[PDB]
Amino acid sequence: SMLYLLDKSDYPKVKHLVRTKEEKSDVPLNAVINGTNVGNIYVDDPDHPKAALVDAVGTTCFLIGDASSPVFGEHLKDCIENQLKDQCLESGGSYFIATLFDKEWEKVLENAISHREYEPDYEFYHEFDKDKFNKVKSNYRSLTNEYTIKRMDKELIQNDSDDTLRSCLSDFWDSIDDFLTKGVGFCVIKDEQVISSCFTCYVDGNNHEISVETYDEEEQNKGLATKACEVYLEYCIENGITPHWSTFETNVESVNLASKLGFEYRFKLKTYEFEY
Ligand SMILES: CC(=O)SCCNC(=O)CCNC(=O)[C@H](O)C(C)(C)COP(=O)(O)OP(=O)(O)OC[C@H]1O[C@@H](n2cnc3c(N)ncnc32)[C@H](O)[C@@H]1OP(=O)(O)O
Ligand SMILES: [Cl-]
Repeated sequence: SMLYLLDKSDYPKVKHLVRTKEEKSDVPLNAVINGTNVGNIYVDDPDHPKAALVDAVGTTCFLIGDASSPVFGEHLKDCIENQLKDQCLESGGSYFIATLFDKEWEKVLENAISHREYEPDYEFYHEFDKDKFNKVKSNYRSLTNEYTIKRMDKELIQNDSDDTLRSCLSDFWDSIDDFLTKGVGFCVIKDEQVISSCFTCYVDGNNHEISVETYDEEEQNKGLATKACEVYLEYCIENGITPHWSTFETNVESVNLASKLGFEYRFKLKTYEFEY
């Protein structure tokens, strides 16, 4: 009769739905299932899930498991338009995003979101090539004197005159302490303000998903995100972390930056997005 919100203590019951290589390598999906990062899980049957909506609220939901699930066919719309919607909007969000592994889920999701003026896209997935990065980074533009690099610590996050960073981190991490213990991040600073950041938004074991941004529109295209990422990726290499970059096909600034940093294209997944 409805999709059921799953308690975190039962998340292990959906692990068996993570089966293909693309599913297994998807850091946000696994980070939410592991309980490590912020998200919600909805299932057909809380005792023995056969299909799940895994909402990595900072980035996308995923539909996994059996696309023929009758309850998903009749009540996926109800879950989107009330339970997902209300928690998104109350938390300052505006959008629904879904990412699919399996063509069979497309018609199921399309019937559920049909009246929405949704935008189809694809999410690009990569593999980081450390040797390429180490070769090509010598060509990156050096920072001029007004710009410096700082590792994200509690002082930086709590004293950003804009709560920009704190707000972004809250999409992914239940606390700043959890981010600082389990993740890492670096910023470009100018006039004592955070201009760019590169940080871990999800963790699955030694796999870290990247979030990058240059917040000051007028400072883009100067090499700032590149340098925040370069320091981040060096940290990852030094500490045995595999970084992951996934981005919408239409976000060509991000697609091109990923290629510049030594991320190599591997596969793409269909996405759907609308504004509530
Ligand atoms: C993995 C993820 O985080 S996915 C989400 C990515 N982040 C966002 O979408 C947030 C909004 N966008 C941004 O903040 C910025 O556009 C960013 C972070 C993608 C890039 O920040 P910038 O500070 O402008 O990047 P930076 O100047 O260091 O690098 C430019 C590189 O990025 C790509 N790029 C940047 N702008 C463009 C553009 N108009 N067109 C094409 N490629 C571009 C190019 O590879 C360019 O290479 P170059 O240095 O050889 O010219
Ligand atoms: Cl597979």
